[PDB]
This record gives sequence, structure tokens and C-alpha cells, in this order.
Amino acid sequence: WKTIKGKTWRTKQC
Amino acid sequence: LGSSTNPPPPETSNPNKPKRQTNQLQYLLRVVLKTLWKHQFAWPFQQPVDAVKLNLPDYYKIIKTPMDMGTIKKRLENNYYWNAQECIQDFNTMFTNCYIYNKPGDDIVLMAEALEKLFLQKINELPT
Amino acid sequence: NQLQYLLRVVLKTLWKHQFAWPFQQPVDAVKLNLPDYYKIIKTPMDMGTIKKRLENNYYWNAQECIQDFNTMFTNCYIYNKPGDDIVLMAEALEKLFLQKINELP
Repeated sequence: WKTIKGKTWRTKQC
Repeated sequence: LGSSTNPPPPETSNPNKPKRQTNQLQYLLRVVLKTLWKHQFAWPFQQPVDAVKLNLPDYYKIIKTPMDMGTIKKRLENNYYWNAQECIQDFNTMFTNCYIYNKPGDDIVLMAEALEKLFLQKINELPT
Repeated sequence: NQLQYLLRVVLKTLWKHQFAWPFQQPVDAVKLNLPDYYKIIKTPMDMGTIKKRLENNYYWNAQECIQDFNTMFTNCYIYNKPGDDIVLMAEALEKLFLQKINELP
């Protein structure tokens, strides 16, 4: 999971 | 509810865009892209990101200008670019997309960084 | 005329960019857990503030507005190290910015 400036999404790692 | 889908792939030709085949663009296809395509880490980048198979509903919610080596490969074979800078920008878009969407240290980022360092080695010998 | 173009075309184009969301409002360093941000960034700037300034007759000329845009980009490049994800997003936004202002009337 990655978070950039109050926005989160699932990465390819998860 | 339903199955999330992949968007259409980027274009590989355009009748309105001027075509050209310079010696640098030849070098980009037969040397630069050839080296990256055969690298062990190339398989996640040879085709557009398959967000459906990867269970990534957010990928094309974040990335709106995707790019892959398979799109780059077809663009070079079709003389899609006018110069090498346009093709190099497609490479950087592919790398930057991976770096923005995934975290540093992720496997996909480690693989992209390896391909990029090789990419930079080959374009440093871009011919006249 | 040029201030109209920055508010109607340049900002509108950048605001709809895929990587625009971190730059559409002032950096809330407390909500974002960036405690050193305003120790390092002396002049924060964002496209939301530039929008308010373009709408409320704040700028002397178009060059002052362009300075605020460059300040927003420079802040990101100062706080985050090169190659960071947010830096790459700022560079994509900046490249589109330079293209849209190169055709200023």
C-alpha cells in the first residue's frame, strides 16, 4: 500500500 | 457490481502525426529497446499494465497516461516518432508511472530501476 | 488578457491533470504529518491559492502569477529529494505548465 498526500492505493507488491 | 476492466491501449500509429526514421530511432529499436526487451526483468513491462489480472482497480484511477515497451516497440516499427527525444519520453513515462504508483523498494520498482540504468547506459551512446 | 488566459486556460488545464491533486490546496502539514514542512518552505504556494488570487484581482501582472506557479514547483523540489514520486508528479505538471504558457497572448 502506498499513500501520497492523503490518497491511498494498493501497489503491485500487495 | 461487476468486473473491473482495462482501458484501451495507447495508440501505435496516427495518420496526423508526422513519421520519420532517423539513425537514432534505428539505434533505439535495434540496440536500446532490444537490450531492455531481453533483460530478465523485462516481462512486467513488455505489455500494458494488466490491472485486471493484477487485481489493481486503482491503477488506471491514478495513471492516466500509461506506457509500456510493447507500445514503444510497435511505435518504433511504425515510424511513429519524429525524433529520438519523443521516443525517450515514452521510456521515461513508463518509468515515472511505475515510480509514482509503487513504493521505493518494491520489486517492480527495483526491476524498473535496473532497466532504467541499462536504458541510460545505451542512450549515452546514442549515435550522431 | 494574459491574466485571463492563466485563469481560464493555464490553470484550468493544470487543475484537470492526473497529478494535480497534491497541488490543488495549501499544504496542511499537520493533517499530512509533515512537521518540518514550514520550517523548510518559507513561501508556500498552491494552485488553489493562485485560483483565488487570479479571481480576486491580486496580481499586478501575469509575470507575478507565473512566479507563484514556479514557487509552487520549487517548493516541491526543495522539500522532497530528486526522483521522489511527488517530485515526478510536480515535474509532469510543470512541463505541461511551460507548454501552456509558451503560447501566452
